[PDB]
Amino acid sequence: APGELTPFAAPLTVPPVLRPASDEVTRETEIALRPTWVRLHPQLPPTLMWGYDGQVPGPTIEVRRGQRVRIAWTNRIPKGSEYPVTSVEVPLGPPGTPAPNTEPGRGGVEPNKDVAALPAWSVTHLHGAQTGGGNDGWADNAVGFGDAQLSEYPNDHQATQWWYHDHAMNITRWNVMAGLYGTYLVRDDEEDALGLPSGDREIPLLIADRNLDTDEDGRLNGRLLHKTVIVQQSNPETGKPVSIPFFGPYTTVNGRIWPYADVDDGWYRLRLVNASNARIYNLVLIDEDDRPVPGVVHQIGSDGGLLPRPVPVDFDDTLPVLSAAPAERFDLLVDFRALGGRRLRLVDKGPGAPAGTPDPLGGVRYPEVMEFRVRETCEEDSFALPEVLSGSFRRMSHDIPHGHRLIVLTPPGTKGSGGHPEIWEMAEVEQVPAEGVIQVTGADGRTKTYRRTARTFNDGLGFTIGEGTHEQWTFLNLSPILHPMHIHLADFQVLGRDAYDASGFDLALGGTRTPVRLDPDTPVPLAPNELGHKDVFQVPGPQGLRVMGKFDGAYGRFMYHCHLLEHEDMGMMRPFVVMPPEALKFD
Amino acid sequence: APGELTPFAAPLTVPPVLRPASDEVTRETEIALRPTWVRLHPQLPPTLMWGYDGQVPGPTIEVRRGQRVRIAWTNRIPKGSEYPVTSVEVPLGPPGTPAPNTEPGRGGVEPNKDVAALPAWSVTHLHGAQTGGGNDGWADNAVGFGDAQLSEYPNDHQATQWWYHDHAMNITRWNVMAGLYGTYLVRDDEEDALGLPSGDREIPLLIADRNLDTDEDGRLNGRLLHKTVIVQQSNPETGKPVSIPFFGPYTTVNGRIWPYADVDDGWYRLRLVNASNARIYNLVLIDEDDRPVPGVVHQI
Ligand SMILES: [Cu+2]
Ligand SMILES: [Cu+2]
Ligand SMILES: [Cu+2]
Ligand SMILES: [Cu+2]
Repeated sequence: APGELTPFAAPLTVPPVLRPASDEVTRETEIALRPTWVRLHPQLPPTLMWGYDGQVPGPTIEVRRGQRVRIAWTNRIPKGSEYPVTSVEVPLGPPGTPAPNTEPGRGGVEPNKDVAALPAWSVTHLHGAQTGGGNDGWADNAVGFGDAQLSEYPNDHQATQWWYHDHAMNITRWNVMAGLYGTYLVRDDEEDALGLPSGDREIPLLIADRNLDTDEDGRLNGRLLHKTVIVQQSNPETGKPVSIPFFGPYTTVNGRIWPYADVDDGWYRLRLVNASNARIYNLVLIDEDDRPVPGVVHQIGSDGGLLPRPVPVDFDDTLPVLSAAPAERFDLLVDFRALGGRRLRLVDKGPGAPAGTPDPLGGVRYPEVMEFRVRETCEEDSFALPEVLSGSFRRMSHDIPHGHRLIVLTPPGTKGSGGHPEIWEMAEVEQVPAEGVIQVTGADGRTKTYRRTARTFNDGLGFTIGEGTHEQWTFLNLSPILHPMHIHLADFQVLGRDAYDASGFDLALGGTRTPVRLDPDTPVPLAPNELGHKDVFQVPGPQGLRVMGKFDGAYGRFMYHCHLLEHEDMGMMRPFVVMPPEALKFD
Repeated sequence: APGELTPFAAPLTVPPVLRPASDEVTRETEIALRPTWVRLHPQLPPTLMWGYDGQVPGPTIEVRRGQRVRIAWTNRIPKGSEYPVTSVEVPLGPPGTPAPNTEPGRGGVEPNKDVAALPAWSVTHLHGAQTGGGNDGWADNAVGFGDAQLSEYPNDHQATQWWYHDHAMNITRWNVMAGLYGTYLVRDDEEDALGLPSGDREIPLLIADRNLDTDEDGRLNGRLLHKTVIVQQSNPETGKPVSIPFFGPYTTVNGRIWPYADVDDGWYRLRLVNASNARIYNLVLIDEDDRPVPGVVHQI
């Protein structure tokens, strides 16, 4: 239409590669945060962003397992710099019409001045890294211009895809959107012996949705626009309006809106991460006629490394979409051998229309993510994918002695919560229907009682954990909304999912009237791609999720939280501490 | 058949060549034992092994008769390392059917926990070598992580093929299987004067049979499996069961199951050693119709 960007007008780029490992461990690699001008699209003007080394995404850091590395994340954004991200909250639109976050522009609403007034204040978190809390990017310890955050990463972890981004307390949703994100690949001998496509044929893909502001006649102007929609104008408990997380109509891949990539008719490896604030990409690979393309994509790794077996992603009805929530990583082989001279598209699928078809109304006005243009060669790729991938993979057993956490996730309108969803840490009991008490009727048909002991980031510490121990964490989502939960430090495995009836939960009370009931005639199968190592799993509701993990290889104070950046900036986050068992004896 | 490897799917490799002779005899060549992942077959995942210089087979050492050589066989396998070889003993199975050592997997049986607890404890024996007992790899004198066994080999012996391998007291059967073997060639003027095929045309072949573990659905998982068969469950004299030696279904040549080798229509020299625990290979050269080929092989 008039005023729309043409998809696939510009080629894909990849961030420059950084290899920081050296003989001299005391010689840090400075990674300087600097303002930079970014061409999102040939049809836009340049866009002001903040980049690690002036690049968006940041450089792709590459290391080998065991190579000890030191990085100085160094704020070089001058005092007085314009804040790259304009922020607005806008009214709801007419019902049954596309929400305003399906559109650019502010619709008359004034940029929020308090965001405009943000100085550069940043802390970098290497998401997925096994490293002590002093290295982790703790949210309060963001630094201003001239100052550094120093991180050691021992990198004593199997080959995987990590990624790094701003984590500044309360403002992570803006800082990350400004451009502070990048990926970080660890290599090892096990991965090497797989003989995976590499060099030219290994492509990091950092995808993120954006919105843009518009000029006064409605022309897009390239300015980053964090636009949310108000679902409650005035919250009964507080003064304040209440808004949903960020979703935008434009999809960026490696810092470009809707790029194309020229590839050969061979095997390729994609290191995919969703770096979006909140959007879940339900990805489908489709051909010129919008037909999903089976038998071509294979998932081979996940957050924490190689899967035990490759998972076919055939966009059939065993896995119709590859669902990628914020912060999740997918190690994908795609096999273009039979596809020379073809053009294929990765698209976000809307719930209300086929893959490839706009569904503005399902939150996907523009399906396009990126295009592959496959050149016919006369070459023969004999790459072999084995049926078992990793010989190192050992399945997590519930038989290993472990401790237990229950984390309840609550509906937004819950009592005492100011209209926001929350993390509630729960402790079991051994004054029935009361505030902060939740009963649960388990599978075995019996009922336990739990009390709420923390509801927000700054409540007193709940989880203190001996280094080297295993713990099973249950996330019990009592709401209809999906929270991609993330735990710093550790690798976990998914043990089980169960559906619940949660209509026993009284929002106005903030407790159960009648118990939350496991619902055993709704099986929730595990996704076929979540049986490896994960550190950020999706938790729909009403449901419960069982993960297990070894808290291993480092110490300190760490975070777990929701990875919708808006919910994270609004209290949906908790600390935990990992100490030597021997220091645990002193409390 | 479903779940079977395709023979001849990957090319033969040869260990890298090592040439330790030097003008300063007091400068040892360090040969460090390390964990390594090796791809036995394209249809398998990578396999955990222990290798001399991270190589399985270890490097082909080459020396001339009279070149005095000192080697520090140096344990660099980190403490806490997973032991690479899984050990089980399984019951007989029905008479007139293939023995269980004919099949991959453990069947029901538990990995032996004592073998799984082994730390890396190795001593290296140069099999063939004429050198004093101090150098020969006495079996009790295995070394743990961070230490070395030092060996002088005067190499005063006519040209031949020797081979080297772990010789650790009581655990040799697992250590060698873990990957600790390689070959060692001595050259001299007499063999040189025969002008034998050399370079590209001399190929060491270290053959060894192996067994592998399976997952629950019975897929091969690349994990080294030392699986022996119980022939007497309770020996009258001792508490304990008695099992036969190791035999396994897969043949590796230079660390690859059933490789192929591209050669020219010319004379080749093969330096063949059987590094198996126990299997005696009864070797036949056959053609595409399975006919044995006469007039082609000569042992020298
Ligand atoms: Cu993290
Ligand atoms: Cu449990
Ligand atoms: Cu959330
Ligand atoms: Cu001997």
